[PDB]
Amino acid sequence: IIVVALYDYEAIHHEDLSFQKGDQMVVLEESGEWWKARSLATRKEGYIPSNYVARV
Amino acid sequence: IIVVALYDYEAIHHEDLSFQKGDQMVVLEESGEWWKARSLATRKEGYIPSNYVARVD
Amino acid sequence: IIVVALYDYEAIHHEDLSFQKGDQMVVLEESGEWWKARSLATRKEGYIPSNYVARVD
Amino acid sequence: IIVVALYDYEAIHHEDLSFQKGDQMVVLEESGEWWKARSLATRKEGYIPSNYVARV
Amino acid sequence: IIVVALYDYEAIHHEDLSFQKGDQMVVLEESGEWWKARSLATRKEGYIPSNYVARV
Amino acid sequence: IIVVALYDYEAIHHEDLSFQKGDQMVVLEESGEWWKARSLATRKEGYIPSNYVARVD
Repeated sequence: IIVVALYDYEAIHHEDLSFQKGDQMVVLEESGEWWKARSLATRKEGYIPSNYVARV
Repeated sequence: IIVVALYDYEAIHHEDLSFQKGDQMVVLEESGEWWKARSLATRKEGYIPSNYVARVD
Repeated sequence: IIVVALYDYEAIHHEDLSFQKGDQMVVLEESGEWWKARSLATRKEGYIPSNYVARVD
Repeated sequence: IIVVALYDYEAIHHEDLSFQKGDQMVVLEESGEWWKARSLATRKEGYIPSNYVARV
Repeated sequence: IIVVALYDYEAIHHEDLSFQKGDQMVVLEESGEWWKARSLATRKEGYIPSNYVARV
Repeated sequence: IIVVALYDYEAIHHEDLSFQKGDQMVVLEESGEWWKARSLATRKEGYIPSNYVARVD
């Protein structure tokens, strides 16, 4: 499942992923409130807050 | 009734309160995931993600 | 038993800890004006001035 | 996905979500007679009586 | 709860706190005519005459 | 309801009243962002920024 970022996000932790509004990412794991994902744009990966994204 | 910011937070919504790690604020309402607060650093008011702060003594 | 730093502190000795405002640490010993603690971020241990931190309550 | 409140509602339980007439809220879950919602006005969450709101 | 000083006060005992009109403090204990409090700016603790402050 | 000033304020317009932090004033109108108030100290009347004052409990 691919999701789109609704808002910009600054990585707080180290295992965190930095994305911007509009970015598309592939959800690798739906761990809980925090999901593992890979950016389709930058190619980098990490955890993202699930409340900042929407399922396409 | 005061909290200290554990991380930086830039307001996303319009009534959101921006704050920097270390900032002290007075909690106005403890309403779940979002709390209403008064900043002692900037003097502004707004909502804050409760998981970004720690209630202290 | 955890506290959060209210201000930045530069270690003046070898046995005490350096921390920045907003940092969280575990208090190992509450012995006087100086407390032994462990930074939750770096795991580092040392003494901290008790007046620079506030207990999470 | 969003509904507008037709009447004022006082929570009868601790999990309920109180609101006023006209308030807009996002419906999180449509579990029958009681729906889980997030208020756009107060940002709070809880269950609301589904016959008290209208879907837009 | 937090209070704000209505008037300037000069400490008389060794236990009471000195504060200025407008200062905000956190009430630690509401021990009658003399409440224990903590200045928010100086973090210093001590007793204050309750009739000199207004609870917000 | 009566309010207490959290910060100092200096009147820019001609209808709003200046007040020092600590000043008590009666809220005449809670007209949005700018409340109408009468100062219990200066006895004057005028508008005040609502975010500069706190409500008495």
